[PDB]
Amino acid sequence: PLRKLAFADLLQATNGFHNDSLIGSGGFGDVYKAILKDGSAVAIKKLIHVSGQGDREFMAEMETIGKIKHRNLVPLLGYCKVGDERLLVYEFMKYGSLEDVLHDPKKAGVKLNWSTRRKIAIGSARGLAFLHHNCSPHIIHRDMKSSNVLLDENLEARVSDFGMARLMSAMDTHLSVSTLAGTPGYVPPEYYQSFRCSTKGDVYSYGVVLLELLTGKRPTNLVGWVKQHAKLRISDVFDPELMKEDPALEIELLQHLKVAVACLDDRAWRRPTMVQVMAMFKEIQA
Ligand SMILES: Nc1ncnc2c1ncn2[C@@H]1O[C@H](COP(=O)(O)OP(=O)(O)OP(=O)(O)O)[C@@H](O)[C@H]1O
Repeated sequence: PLRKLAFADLLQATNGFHNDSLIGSGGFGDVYKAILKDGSAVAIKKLIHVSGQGDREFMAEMETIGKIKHRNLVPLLGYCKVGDERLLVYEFMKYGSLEDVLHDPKKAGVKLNWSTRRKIAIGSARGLAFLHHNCSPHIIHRDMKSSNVLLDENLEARVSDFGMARLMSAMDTHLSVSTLAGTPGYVPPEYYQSFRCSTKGDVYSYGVVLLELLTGKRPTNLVGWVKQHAKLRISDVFDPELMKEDPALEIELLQHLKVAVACLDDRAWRRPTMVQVMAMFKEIQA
């Protein structure tokens, strides 16, 4: 069960929030790696801007990822809400974010061959499909991107960062919101025109991620550049390290590219659902 963690425990597990335990900061707050007094390896997120943008994000995760468990979603282990302080505690994912691995620090890190990236794309997709289909009310993530796909010890994908997620009734096609949420290079185009979000928006953003697995490049655009070279020579867009592995899987890559293109359609009604995406990934291996 989700644990209510005392603020002092988190203070001491991070050595008084010392810089040496900091592994990320900006916008939302801070993220620290720590070992809890019971031995648990965890990531502890310290939210800033409480009683406003910070407290809304806190409740967003509590009402979504804090209420569900799934093999392809980051497990939220605990929380701490003491006055002005807002903290959330997650199981520590060994290999960090997909963005860090994909754009390796000093060109060094874990090498991801196609078999592993394909596993990452299927796991990521199953995570979102659970949010869109199996959860009632459905969950719209609203900020899917490669920094929000974490990789555990087995290089399995686990979707993270529900600070902007929202609940939508199953008897609704969209959710009208107050603000525009998302990251440059991942926003669905219809989010710029309407204060509305949907599972088809998550599908768009998932498409960008699958493109990062296929091309190896950052979204900042990348979506349009692939769409332009898709009508020319689609052999000049995939990650060069994937073609070194085997040029015989270029046919398999193109089929995954078609899945990505369908997710990235400017029309939300034409995008697949994540359940269709999963089924499509399965037909490629059959
Ligand atoms: N459970 C976890 N296990 C291991 N590392 C984590 C975990 N959660 C977060 N991190 C690391 O902390 C950093 C911040 O994570 P978070 O998702 O809160 O930032 P973000 O909003 O995605 O940042 P940005 O999108 O600006 O890169 C990430 O780079 C990630 O690698």
